Amino acid sequence: EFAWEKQQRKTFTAWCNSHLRKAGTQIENIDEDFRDGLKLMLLLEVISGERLPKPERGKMRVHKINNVNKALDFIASKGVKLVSIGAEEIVDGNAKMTLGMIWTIILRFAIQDIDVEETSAKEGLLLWCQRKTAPYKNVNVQNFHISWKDGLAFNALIHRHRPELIEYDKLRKDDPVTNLNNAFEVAEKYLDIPKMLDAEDIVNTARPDEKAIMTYVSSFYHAFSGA
Repeated sequence: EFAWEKQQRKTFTAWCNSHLRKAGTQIENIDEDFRDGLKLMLLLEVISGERLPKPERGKMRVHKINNVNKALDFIASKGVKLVSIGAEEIVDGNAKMTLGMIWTIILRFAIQDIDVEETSAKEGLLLWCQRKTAPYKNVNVQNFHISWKDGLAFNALIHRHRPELIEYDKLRKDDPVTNLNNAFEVAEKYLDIPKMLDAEDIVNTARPDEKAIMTYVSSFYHAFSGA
């Protein structure tokens, strides 16, 4: 397992759980817990607000294949042409394909419909970050990786919306673990955004995984898009 794979596994698991809690469940092991399709279908129902077809609960491989195909068909119905994702391989436990499928879902259901100043999707999310953090001279959001490493950008995004929650000028660029954990804990407690990044992974990786950071940042957007 490379650095990127570990980061995606942890962050995508946490994101899935932030939704599955609304249906009274959770996953633990992303490599195993979508193989029968049941929680994959439930995830899709939660994030879309829509009902999918009845699943098969019989536990034979055919049932699992049929469930995963219901999930994939639903994704396709939202205008996604799936590439390199197949039900048999999901059921049989292809770890990289499973991460790619969950990223496809995050991108479609959390990022694509973002619209900021006539700019859509990941580009619109980045523009929003840049606009909201513009006042903060010790922040420079240029990307969804290195720009987030020192923790100041996460704190600034919160402070811009909820300044009473962040003592921004007390934050030190040279204390990234403190900064990251501060933002993560404030978001968990006051914004009901579960923690999806580990501070240690962020400071230790030269270029943090941009899919993991986008996943987490997109939850801030949704917490704050009605401001």
